[PDB]
Amino acid sequence: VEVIAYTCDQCGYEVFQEVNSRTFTPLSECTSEECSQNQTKGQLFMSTRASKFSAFQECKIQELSQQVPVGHIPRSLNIHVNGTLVRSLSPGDIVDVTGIFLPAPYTGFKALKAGLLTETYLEAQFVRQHKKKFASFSLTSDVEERVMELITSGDVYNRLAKSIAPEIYGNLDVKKALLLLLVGGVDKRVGDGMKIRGDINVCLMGDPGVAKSQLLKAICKISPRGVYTTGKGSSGVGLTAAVMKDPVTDEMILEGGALVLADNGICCIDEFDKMDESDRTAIHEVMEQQTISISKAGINTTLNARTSILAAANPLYGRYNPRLSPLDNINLPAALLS
Amino acid sequence: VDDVTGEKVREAFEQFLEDFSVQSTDTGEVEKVYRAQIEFMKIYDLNTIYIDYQHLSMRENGALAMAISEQYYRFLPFLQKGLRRVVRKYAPELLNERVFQISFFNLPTVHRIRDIRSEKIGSLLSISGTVTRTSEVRPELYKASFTCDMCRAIVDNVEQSFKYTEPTFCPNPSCENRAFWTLNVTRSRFLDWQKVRIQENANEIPTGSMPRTLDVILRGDSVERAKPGDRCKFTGVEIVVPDVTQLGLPGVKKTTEGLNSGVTGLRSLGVRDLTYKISFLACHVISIGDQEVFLNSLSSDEINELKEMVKDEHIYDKLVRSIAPAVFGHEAVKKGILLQMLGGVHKSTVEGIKLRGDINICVVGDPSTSKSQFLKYVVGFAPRSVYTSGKASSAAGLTAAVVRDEEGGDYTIEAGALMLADNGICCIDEFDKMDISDQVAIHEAMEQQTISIAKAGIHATLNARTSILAAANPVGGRYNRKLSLRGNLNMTAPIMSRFDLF
Amino acid sequence: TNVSIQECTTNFRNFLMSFKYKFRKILDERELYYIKQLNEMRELGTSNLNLDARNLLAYKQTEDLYHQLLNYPQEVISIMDQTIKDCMVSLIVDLDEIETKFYKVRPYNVGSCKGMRELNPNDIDKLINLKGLVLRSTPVIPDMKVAFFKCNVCDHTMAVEIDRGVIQEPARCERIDCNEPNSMSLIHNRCSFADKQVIKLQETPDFVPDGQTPHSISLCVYDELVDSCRAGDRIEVTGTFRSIPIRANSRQRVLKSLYKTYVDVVHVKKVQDLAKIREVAAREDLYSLLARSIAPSIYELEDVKKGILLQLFGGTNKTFTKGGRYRGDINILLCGDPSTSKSQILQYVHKITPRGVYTSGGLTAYITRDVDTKQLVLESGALVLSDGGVCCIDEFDKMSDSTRSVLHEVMEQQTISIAKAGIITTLNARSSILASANPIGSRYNPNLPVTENIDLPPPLLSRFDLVYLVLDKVDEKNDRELAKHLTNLYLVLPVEFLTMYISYAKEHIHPIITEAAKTELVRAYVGMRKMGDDSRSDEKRITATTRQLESMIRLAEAHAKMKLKNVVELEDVQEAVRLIRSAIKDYATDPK
Amino acid sequence: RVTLQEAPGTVPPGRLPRHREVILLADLVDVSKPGEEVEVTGIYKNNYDGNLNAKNGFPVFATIIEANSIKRREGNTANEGEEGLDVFSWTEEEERE
DNA sequence: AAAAAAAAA
Ligand SMILES: Nc1ncnc2c1ncn2[C@@H]1O[C@H](COP(=O)(O)OP(=O)(O)OP(=O)(O)O)[C@@H](O)[C@H]1O
Ligand SMILES: Nc1ncnc2c1ncn2[C@@H]1O[C@H](COP(=O)(O)OP(=O)(O)O)[C@@H](O)[C@H]1O
Ligand SMILES: Nc1ncnc2c1ncn2[C@@H]1O[C@H](COP(=O)(O)OP(=O)(O)O)[C@@H](O)[C@H]1O
Ligand SMILES: [Mg+2]
Ligand SMILES: [Zn+2]
Ligand SMILES: [Zn+2]
Ligand SMILES: [Zn+2]
Repeated sequence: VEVIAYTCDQCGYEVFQEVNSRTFTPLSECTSEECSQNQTKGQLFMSTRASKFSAFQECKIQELSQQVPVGHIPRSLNIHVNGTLVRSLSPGDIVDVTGIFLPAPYTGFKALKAGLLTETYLEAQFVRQHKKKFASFSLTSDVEERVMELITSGDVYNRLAKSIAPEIYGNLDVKKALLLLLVGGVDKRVGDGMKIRGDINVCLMGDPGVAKSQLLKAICKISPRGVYTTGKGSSGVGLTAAVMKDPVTDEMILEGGALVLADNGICCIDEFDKMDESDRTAIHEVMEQQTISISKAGINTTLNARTSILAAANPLYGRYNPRLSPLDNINLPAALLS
Repeated sequence: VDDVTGEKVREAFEQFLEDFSVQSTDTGEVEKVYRAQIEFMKIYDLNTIYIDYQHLSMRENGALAMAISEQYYRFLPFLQKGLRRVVRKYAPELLNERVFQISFFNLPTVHRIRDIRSEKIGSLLSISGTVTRTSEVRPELYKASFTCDMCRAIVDNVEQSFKYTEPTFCPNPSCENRAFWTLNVTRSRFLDWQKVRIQENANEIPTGSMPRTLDVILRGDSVERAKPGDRCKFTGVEIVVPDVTQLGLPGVKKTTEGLNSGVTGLRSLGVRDLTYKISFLACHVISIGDQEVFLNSLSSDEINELKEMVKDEHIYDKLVRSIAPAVFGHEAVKKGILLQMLGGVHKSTVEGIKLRGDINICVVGDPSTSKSQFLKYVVGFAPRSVYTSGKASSAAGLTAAVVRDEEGGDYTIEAGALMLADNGICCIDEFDKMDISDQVAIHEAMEQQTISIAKAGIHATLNARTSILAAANPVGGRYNRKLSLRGNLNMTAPIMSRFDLF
Repeated sequence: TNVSIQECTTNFRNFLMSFKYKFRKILDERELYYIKQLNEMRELGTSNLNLDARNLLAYKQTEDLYHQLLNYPQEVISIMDQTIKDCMVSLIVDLDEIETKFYKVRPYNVGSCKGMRELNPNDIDKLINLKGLVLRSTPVIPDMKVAFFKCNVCDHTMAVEIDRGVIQEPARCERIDCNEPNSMSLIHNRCSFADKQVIKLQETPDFVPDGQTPHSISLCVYDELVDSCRAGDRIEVTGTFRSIPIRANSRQRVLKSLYKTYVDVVHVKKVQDLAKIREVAAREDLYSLLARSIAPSIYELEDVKKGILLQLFGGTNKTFTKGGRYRGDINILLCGDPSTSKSQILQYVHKITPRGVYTSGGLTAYITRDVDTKQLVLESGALVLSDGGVCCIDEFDKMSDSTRSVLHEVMEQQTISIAKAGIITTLNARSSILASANPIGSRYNPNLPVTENIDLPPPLLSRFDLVYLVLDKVDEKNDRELAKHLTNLYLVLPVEFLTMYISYAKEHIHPIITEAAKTELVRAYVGMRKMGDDSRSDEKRITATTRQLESMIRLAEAHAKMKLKNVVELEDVQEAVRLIRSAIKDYATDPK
Repeated sequence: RVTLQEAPGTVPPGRLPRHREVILLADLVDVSKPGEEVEVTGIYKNNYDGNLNAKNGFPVFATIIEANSIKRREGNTANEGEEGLDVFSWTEEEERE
């Protein structure tokens, strides 16, 4: 609210009120002349149509890891935005906001303490989104001449494989496989509705000290949809969404069975033999674009998982052996391997 | 103001109470069923009366039956007055002044929980569901008596409501009730009160949605009549309960979204809003799921059939033939089961030593020779019997177990099948794959008829007076005639001595 | 405003009596709806009107009423309902059924569907359309409409109307004979109430392209809209927008500067055939076509398809008193290497069957602690939910150990009991089981018998009705045929007709066996008994068990259940014995 | 004051116990011990409570038991030979015998 | 939210 209006029950003018504080109090009696008479004429009521409103949104901003002095924990800062600038920023980007730094009373908490201590917040005025733009490959002349240059370049896939990770030496087959993975296989169904998935599921086997993790980091960085996960370490990454018990009201917003950006994503995992039974069962649920249908409280908001699987792991002995090779494999069930 | 409609319905009520005059059978010319009921209350000192809705239905058609059913709360005191009038007309000494209660039964239809709507508030109704929780039988204030402290006058018969209400005036002319009153506990009259919870059955509920829950309040003689887990049918009147917290009280004062139907503008509420919630009031509950004492239950068939069975000469020859007619063959198993079902005498020594008075029977055979049929038949015939598998999925297993909430002060025990089978027959199937804990608890539960436990600060000695019947399969599948019982079975020697027949 | 009161009513009445959808037909460029619908209401007795905006938009005078409806919903709807109340009497010229009923409209398709991600404050008190998924419902909330007071001193009652929820309490009884101010007391249970219900709604997942989280918008319904939606339902609604202040502290009169938003709706939408049956039922080769219709893409595997269809048909159930109930369910197990597409058949049967739950390797009832509300609720499991249907189990080998015994309880008795938290009760399941299993290792070696490879208890396997084995072995011809068939797919099927036919067979048809088939059954039992011994006294394995007898009787009865017959014939018993002995003939180990 | 549950040997199987509150006046302090099954003879009385009325929405009253005699009944279930609060107490004549 | 003790698998 910016200006709050009350209807006066046909008693002439409708009394208005203006409040700028975060706490608001209503009226009880009005200054209408017949209402100002020695007996009341109708109880004043708040009218939603006549009053004026304004969009409100609040966020917080974190310090960058570069600017934090050693041995310290990054701090936060609330920010308020009103007007047409609403919805001009999204979580997970680097920005530089310009605005007014204003105090906010601590009396909202209502503890009768902090006689002079008060909270502070910033009011947004102008923002530069900064960072980078994916642009959804929007067609433009410059990139048209760029793809003309690529066409004139002739055979391209070997060059692209050479250009991914020059830091790691050789290993052309894995780079070619990654390039073929980045495009995707046959998709968009067949006749009668039989399911076919265009994502390719490739697993990398090797001993420690081969820089398969480095190549995985490179492909994750270069792919906008790449995500890296691992066995535990963080709990809100598998079999659960990121909105669990998040809101201040503890509204318990939840989708049920879902993964991290499982739709058209590139899941990358190191130590694919490490994770517990829960994440392994999650992968067994995601096999072949299968939807995630794990329910806990009557929810069935299944996430349409269609993702490529990138798995890097080693045999638990950490080295290859001259004996039968399936004895090493991945120390994982053969159904997943097939 | 004289509510003549209430007076008229009360007059009709007492009329068909006094002169219903229905006939039951040919020999029953005139019964006067309610007069006989009043005679029963005379000779047994009862307080509740039972009225069939169908017997009420044909009296004045819908001019009386519907008039009572729809506005039940409106006309309840008039019916109470009529009942008191007729009782004190026919039995004044019965009044020695007492809370008479009326329970209507046999309603035409029953409603589901999902069909409960606000337009039926104050109307007689019948509902059904699964009871999942009860509460302690707490006394309830019904008619309070008060003393005006500064003048010690007596004001009584103060009807109560959903809050504890004090009087508002003092009849003494010199006094003007400026001070409040002191409740006279020994002069007030209390009544029983118990709150139960019900939910929709698995039959009605569609899809994977959550069941709908309702709260039912009992009163009077219908306490402890709905045990948890039982599917029951309730008959009563729809009511609504507000939030007493917003209401004035001597004491100190999904959900976060609000948007409740709040009402404000009263004197006592001040600036507070009043909300409401649907609750059900019940008055009738039913469930759909010494030799001289026996001789006292006298009837023509009771005398004739029992005398014929006693005076016969080939009862035993016939008796074993009447056990489990479905199964084919196995005469000795039938005789053994009959002998188990009769049971043995239980005696105690002069110094407190107990002697076991039960028969334990085991059945061994190769697969598919109709061994589970006897178990199922004895479960379906013997009262207080329980069917159980040898391997139990629950932590209780066979005897008992202790469960406690994580950082919770429960420290309670859960009852195993042997505990539930008290004074009955326990029918365990597939005896072979029991585990060590049960395998060593059983031969204490069998011979000594008790179970003792001491874990995590709680100790108890539970009663396990049971008659066990078990089945098993020989090791290797088929009984090898070359070897003996010990060679084929994998049971321990002490367990075999426990059993009485094989 | 004071404009729509006078002329809009007359204009819309004129276009009510003069509308024809030929105008909409011409606009489309590929009849009196209102009067015929009102006459249908008159002959039906209901009170309900549907009203599309596009047809309302097709007329030039009405589009002004369209825009005024957008701006002022409540007044337009009220005057429209009053107009229809008058129109009933204007058209009938029994006047008795009209004075009891009211009239309401259900406008829809006013505008394009908008999402929770774009809701400006400029759209307050305007009509919008929403699509979403229902998350949770609430019990009916009584709403105050009429107060009932009583002068306790003189026992005099009066009825007081309310408005906007706020009630003006009378400070004195109207009876001047007593005229006391403080003698007025409210009666809670003698008033009149309305049934309000709050619905929680979430946005459809199609509005979130970049892995963000969905948002939830509260909903409100009245009267006929109560309980019209349940959990997981996909609906579209039409209603106005609203805002409301927050009380914050209930002790004071302070109000927050932010208003909660909620939507009040008036509209919801979701997202003699027996003659045709007997025409099909008279066809001679209906069995083969019906068996092959279930799995259109699966190549060969005819016998397993026949068995699955027959078990979908199901046997009979009887509960004679002196002997007890007999099982009517059929349970089948599938085994083979993970190269058979055996999960596709599971999905096929799951979606074809009327009732059924598809799970994996918890399945039964357990007491749960309710999440949003701090209460205790009893919840039933997957097996209980499949009463009368087919319960589908996948990955049966990794079944743990605690749950398996539960199955050992649910097949032999078909009644599961629970004793926890003071609750002792028994629940009915009466469900059919169809499961799939995988051998241990990369392949199923034919030399080893079945028991070792599957790793299942011998009794649990023994108590199944049937068992099917699939062995994919490398040959030129079969591999060529599969390659051709799969490539052709890569480059005669009925409809839900199947479902209603199955229902009719289940509940109208109760066939019985005749005396003639008894001789054949006894002969078959003897025949499989005679094979079980040979010219040596080695006491060969007893392969002819009574489980085989129940298998053939149930299968023969289920065959007679198919084709809508009433008494069995020989063909049923030969089919049953051949079907069982085909599986038995493939049950042999490396010896013999 | 102490909390009194139901003895597991007399509760119906599979059900839940019931709790009451017992008040011990002078000369009865520390007579009872935790975990020990007892039998108390006392007086039944009722008193008003505010929160209890608030939660149930009906005029319900709390109940307590003030003890007047306590008899320990742990282990020795044989209680027919003689009467009294204790069976291990002797009179002067029994000492003489 | 995080540490530490107990019964059952
Ligand atoms: N062929 C290579 N070219 C360049 N650097 C390499 C190569 N192989 C390994 N490295 C070095 O290995 C390091 C990263 O490899 P890393 O040990 O993470 O591989 P990994 O096989 O995934 O092992 P682990 O599971 O133990 O982490 C880097 O320091 C990188 O320089
Ligand atoms: N009257 C009867 N005579 C012989 N056998 C029967 C009779 N009725 C049922 N049966 C068979 O006996 C079996 C009983 O199960 P059970 O004896 O426990 O064998 P299993 O241990 O294999 O379940 C049933 O499967 C049924 O086929
Ligand atoms: N005869 C066949 N016709 C069509 N598809 C087949 C056939 N055999 C195998 N497949 C394919 O191979 C896969 C086999 O997987 P499956 O064995 O069902 O996995 P699971 O281990 O879950 O049983 C199927 O997804 C199917 O697409
Ligand atoms: Mg690594
Ligand atoms: Zn006014
Ligand atoms: Zn006084
Ligand atoms: Zn009055």
